Amino acid sequence: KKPLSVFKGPLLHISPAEELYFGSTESGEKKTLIVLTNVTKNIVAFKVRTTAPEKYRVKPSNSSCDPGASVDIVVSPHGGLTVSAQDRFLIMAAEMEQSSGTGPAELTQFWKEVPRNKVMEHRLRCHTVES
Amino acid sequence: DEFYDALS
Ligand SMILES: [Cl-]
Repeated sequence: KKPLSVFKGPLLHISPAEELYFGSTESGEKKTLIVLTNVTKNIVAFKVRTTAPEKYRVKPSNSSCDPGASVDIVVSPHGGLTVSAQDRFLIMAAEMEQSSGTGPAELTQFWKEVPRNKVMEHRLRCHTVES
Repeated sequence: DEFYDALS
């Protein structure tokens, strides 16, 4: 078969690997997907960042992924706004402790404490909309 | 050019 477009790192496998392509939904909106897969034995906390925070809905954008599990990130531009080839997305990932919390205040404290050399990052680029 | 926190 065809190999899946997936970036592989030591914490997460990310699909697609580099280029984000947006499609049209039956509910009348543009939408792309970012699938994260935790390939470690511990919880991986992740955050999603973008160069155009005013343009895109990103859900989830500040959460965590259980070991062995996958998380789908739904990205959709707001109505009337167009996708730009300069729009980029940043995936920040860091491995959490064995008995670490995943609630809002625990995630805030984790990212305030984690040393920056243990934070893995991967960038994605948006492609212009085709229809 | 820099990155900003995404919004749900
Ligand atoms: Cl179409």
